[PDB]
Amino acid sequence: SWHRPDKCCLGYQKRPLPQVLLSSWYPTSQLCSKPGVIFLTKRGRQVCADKSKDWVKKLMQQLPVTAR
Amino acid sequence: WHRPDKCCLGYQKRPLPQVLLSSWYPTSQLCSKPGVIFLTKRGRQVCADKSKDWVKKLMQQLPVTAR
Repeated sequence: SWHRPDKCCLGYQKRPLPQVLLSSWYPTSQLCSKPGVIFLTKRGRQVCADKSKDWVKKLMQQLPVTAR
Repeated sequence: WHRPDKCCLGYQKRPLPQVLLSSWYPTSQLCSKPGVIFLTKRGRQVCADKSKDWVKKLMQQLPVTAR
């Protein structure tokens, strides 16, 4: 059927992620347990981040949002 | 690595036919809503409310997915 499961963020990257490691990002659904953005690292690695923090918002600016 | 988790953000309305299903898997316990996921013969993933009668019966019946 078509009622797919959705990637949510349950945890949050503690240590701020450096820009040079990241390739892009996409936000999570508004219905997720908590608000979350997902940063794409240049080896496909997806890391959850807490968007209510100064350093993550930085990356949300500087980084292009996931085409997928 | 704080990877995203597959959580069930909505529940399959009507019951699923068992012969269309190969196996089921529970979401992360830290997911907001406590739903299960089914594997079809096709390989599609379907969210289900484990608080229904037709979903638990399908859980007894079918094998638990291999994470």
